[PDB]
Amino acid sequence: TKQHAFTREDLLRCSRGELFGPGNAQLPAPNMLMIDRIVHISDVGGKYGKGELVAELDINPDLWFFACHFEGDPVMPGCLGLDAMWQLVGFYLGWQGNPGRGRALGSGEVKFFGQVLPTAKKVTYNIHIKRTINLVLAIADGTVSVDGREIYSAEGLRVGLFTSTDSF
Amino acid sequence: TKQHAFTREDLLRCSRGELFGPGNAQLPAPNMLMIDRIVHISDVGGKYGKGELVAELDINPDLWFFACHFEGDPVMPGCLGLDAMWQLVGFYLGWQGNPGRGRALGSGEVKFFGQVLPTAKKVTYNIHIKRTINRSLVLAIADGTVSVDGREIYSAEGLRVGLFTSTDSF
Ligand SMILES: CC(=O)NCCc1ccc(S(N)(=O)=O)cc1
Repeated sequence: TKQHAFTREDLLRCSRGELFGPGNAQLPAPNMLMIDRIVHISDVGGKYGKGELVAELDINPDLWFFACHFEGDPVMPGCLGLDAMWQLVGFYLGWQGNPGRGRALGSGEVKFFGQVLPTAKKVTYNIHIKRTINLVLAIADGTVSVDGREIYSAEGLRVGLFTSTDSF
Repeated sequence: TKQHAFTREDLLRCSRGELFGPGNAQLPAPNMLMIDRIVHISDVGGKYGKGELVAELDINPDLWFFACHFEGDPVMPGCLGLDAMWQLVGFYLGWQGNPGRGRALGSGEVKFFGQVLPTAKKVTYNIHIKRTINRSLVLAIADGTVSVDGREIYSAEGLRVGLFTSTDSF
């Protein structure tokens, strides 16, 4: 709960276990990492008064998922945009100083009503923390947007921290 | 609606547009493809009388996602297991002979209550078709489970996939 913005290099440090420390929350490394930068994170304000994350992924035509998904119909997988939102809620719990390794526990309603094409410039994630239950877990609502346009929503994103993940 | 099982080589042909034809449903190619084989597909019977899919992914410690998810703590991303279930509902709509390209529309409740480690042998997907809507838009609603080595680890209610003769809405 010191830094309120993180750079790509900060996020790669996190993926190595070197931001929050060994045994604590880690972002995935490439090619599962679906965030370039966290432009803002806070534990106050947001839609519910329990904090907010705003993060960005830069798009170019050469990103790996465009060639295989699908052949002659390139589109960013919806599952990876949803994953970015789980990734961010895990980051939030680690950023708050809780111990242990992140697992996605699932979500309420998810809706896809738009897409990320290879001609897009930038994906923005808006995450509104709804509740932290202190085993340690966060509930959040999120949206995925591409160059200003909302395309995906998730209600009741759930992520937990595990001080032993072997009971799972 | 002749063939009730598909090999990995059949799924790759699908990913090239060569199973259902150009402009119709497509599986992803590697490395977004999360299915090795469709063991069973049918459009009658099943939990709701609209058929079922059973499909498998072989697990080994070298699958790409274990190295980066996470360093020192390898676990199959839950989002890829969910994605396999959306890809299977898309496949079903194609296999029924509907035209157009597939897009996932989303899900009701998803629960992850176990995990796939790099020491596992096989992931199995069970998809129960609940409803197909054949109006202005071709749509399927389904329930799904992901299991690893016999144990149920994920559930999804109200998986929704559509076929688009033009995906220009999105
Ligand atoms: C096999 C088939 O028709 N697939 C199309 C359905 C389909 C499934 C998943 C996604 S995603 N990864 O963008 O969430 C898109 C389309």
